[PDB]
Amino acid sequence: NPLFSPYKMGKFNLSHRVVLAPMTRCRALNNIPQAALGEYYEQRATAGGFLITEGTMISPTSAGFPHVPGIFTKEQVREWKKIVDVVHAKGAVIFCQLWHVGRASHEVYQPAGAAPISSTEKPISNRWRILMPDGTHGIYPKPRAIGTYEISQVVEDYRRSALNAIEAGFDGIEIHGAHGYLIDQFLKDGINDRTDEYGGSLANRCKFITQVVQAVVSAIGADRVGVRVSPAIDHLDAMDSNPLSLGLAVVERLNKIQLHSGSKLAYLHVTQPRYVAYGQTEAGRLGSEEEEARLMRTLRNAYQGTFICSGGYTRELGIEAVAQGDADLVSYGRLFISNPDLVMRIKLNAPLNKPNRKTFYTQDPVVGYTDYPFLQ
Amino acid sequence: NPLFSPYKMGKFNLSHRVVLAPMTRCRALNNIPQAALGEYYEQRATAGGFLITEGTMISPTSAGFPHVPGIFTKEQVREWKKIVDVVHAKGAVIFCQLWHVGRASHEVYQPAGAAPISSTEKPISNRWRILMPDGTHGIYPKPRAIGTYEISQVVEDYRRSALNAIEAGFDGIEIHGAHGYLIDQFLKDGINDRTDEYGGSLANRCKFITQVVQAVVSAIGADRVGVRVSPAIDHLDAMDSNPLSLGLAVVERLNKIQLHSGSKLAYLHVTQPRYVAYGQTEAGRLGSEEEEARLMRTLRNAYQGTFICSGGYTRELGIEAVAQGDADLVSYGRLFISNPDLVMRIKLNAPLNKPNRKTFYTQDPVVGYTDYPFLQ
Ligand SMILES: Cc1cc2nc3c(=O)[nH]c(=O)nc-3n(C[C@H](O)[C@H](O)[C@H](O)COP(=O)(O)O)c2cc1C
Ligand SMILES: Cc1cc2nc3c(=O)[nH]c(=O)nc-3n(C[C@H](O)[C@H](O)[C@H](O)COP(=O)(O)O)c2cc1C
Repeated sequence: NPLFSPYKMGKFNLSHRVVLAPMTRCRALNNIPQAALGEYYEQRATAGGFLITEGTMISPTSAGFPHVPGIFTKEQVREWKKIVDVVHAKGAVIFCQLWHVGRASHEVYQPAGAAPISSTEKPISNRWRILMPDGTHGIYPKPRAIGTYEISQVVEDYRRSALNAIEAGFDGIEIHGAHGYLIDQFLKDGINDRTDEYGGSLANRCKFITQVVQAVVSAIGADRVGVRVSPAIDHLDAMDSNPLSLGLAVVERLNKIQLHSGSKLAYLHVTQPRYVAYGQTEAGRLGSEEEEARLMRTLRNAYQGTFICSGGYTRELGIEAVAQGDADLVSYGRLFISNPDLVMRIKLNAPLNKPNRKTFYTQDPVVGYTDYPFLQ
Repeated sequence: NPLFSPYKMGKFNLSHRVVLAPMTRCRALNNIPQAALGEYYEQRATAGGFLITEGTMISPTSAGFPHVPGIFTKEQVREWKKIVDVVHAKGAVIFCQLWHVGRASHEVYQPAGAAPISSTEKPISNRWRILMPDGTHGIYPKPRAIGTYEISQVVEDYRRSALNAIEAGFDGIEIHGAHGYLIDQFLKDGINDRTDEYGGSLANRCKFITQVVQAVVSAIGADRVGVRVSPAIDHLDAMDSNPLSLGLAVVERLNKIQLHSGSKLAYLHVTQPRYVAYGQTEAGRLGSEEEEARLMRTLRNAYQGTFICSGGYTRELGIEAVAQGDADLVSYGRLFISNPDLVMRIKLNAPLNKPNRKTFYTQDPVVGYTDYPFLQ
């Protein structure tokens, strides 16, 4: 089983290739990590296994979901340390994902009633909604296109949060640069309509992620930094005219940060598009799944380092990704929600619990969170 | 179950509201309807049920898929008659969809390797592919822009094909005016860059569809003519700057044809964009379809007659569409591919077979065509 062949990720001797993908679950009441998160991550931790935490706030204004943890206050750092300790007790490696949602926010998640920040003034279109604290779905407001001088302040929020993650004992951080959130709002030319130095050419649109990555690398070292992107994705109106061109520009700048830093990053983490659009048309799907495979393998061959693939993976698709050399590590999300011992189950090819979508984002510290059964 | 309320479509007393949507399947080898088509439509026919055939060529220049049937020769009429006879023997109503692909073709599909015809010289871009006869995907080429006299010849091709369909025994015809094919290449201001009386204003862009519909109405009668459009679907680079305005402008012209002809069309058939809610993303399952639903309801409210909705419909969505008054009839494509007895399965709320996209457009007369199983 290729998934259980060991993998060296930097200084990390991983015993298997099954990774816990970062997943928002909204159990961090009032944005402070809770003991429930400890039991949750403890359940999924394995000897030599890699975990990535839920997206975590870098500033008071950076959230777009309820009860997501932060790591911008000293109190949050203190509570994360307790979670990290129990994961390390089980011998696992754990990175904290740093998450700014940008224009994907709401007045209820904005402490000063300010408009959410972004590259653009364009709002998320009406077919997307936000989760409200009462469980209802809300409308995304109009964001504010931030000026040049404001870029550095947000970059600084990543740096201070990265230092805070290290203070809490995390083995590293992951930059959430995917899925139409703040960093992806600069990357994608379907969102980024700016005319200043952060807009226009591929090089200009890549400046924000480059400056974010360089700041956290200069703060905690390249070996403790992973980066997540999704060049091709249908999420929150993030589309690009040439996803392949965009992906290789990001890879080329990441490769260059490694060259000048003299150390590789922890990894590149890329979401599988899993294109299913225009399925009701005559020609909309012709050659789509072939374009998608080419996208991923082209990025993988170009990136000089560890490659993690994510999105719609199953036990069979994960085996084949590693077997064909398509990725070094495979992260699982939904199956890891409902199977605390997904790693063991994948080893044994056991039956897999089915996830209950209804409790993905509810606030109960147990129900839908820690009461999915182990193998008996 | 509102889908099994009877519906009166003109003279036709339909016993239920589940419609077979028109679907290209490429089993009509060398453009001649085959016996396999008779078995396929017979499997799906029900007493009082309405069927619409796959897109059918109106001329040697109208195809952009391999082995699609024509109805522009007498040999084709004779073979279609056998299929119509077995469908009528089961008590179903059947219309033949008349299809010209315009610029969505390739030299391999054109007489003497000629360029495809269109409103414009602009090609479909390389984000779309054409299916080639050998099963690979090819590149759409530059079309030739036709002038006023040749437009009138294409209109006559529609008229002659409509007469041929009646000669074969069809209950009527459907004009394929959707999905970025020839008529939509005149409708959509993202495609139509003409400056003559067929380009520019909404009125000019609607001239071609009005001419086509008027010509067939005057040949066989409005009661035997249905019209299909998709103002909000941008398949094959067919975008309009104001889809709802374009949709209402088309509806206006159809209402006017009906008043001047003194009788209603069989129906207006509209395919709507349908956005798959991705489960792998943070907010994919929080989406809203309200905006697309309001577009469809506004077109239906504006049109004086029978409305067929299509695009991503399920059992539950079809029930809701009829129950809320949003449509009179609901057409199903992909689920009708894999469920020959889809009508009965929806009536009983039975499980549905999954369709296999790999055999949507292959040539076998059985495999992936007639060997999907009935309820047992
Ligand atoms: C409930 C849920 C929450 C998620 N939260 C995040 C997140 O906070 N940050 C992130 O980068 N991806 C997030 N994702 C995407 C996952 O990390 C992962 O890419 C996806 O679940 C993998 O596909 P799979 O569920 O088929 O395994 C989330 C996915 C789900 C289903
Ligand atoms: C394989 C396939 C072939 C199709 N061929 C045609 C066609 O020839 N003419 C047409 O107007 N629409 C065609 N369509 C679109 C369907 O008529 C219909 O609008 C769509 O399939 C409905 O969505 P559903 O599959 O979710 O039911 C086709 C769709 C598919 C999947």
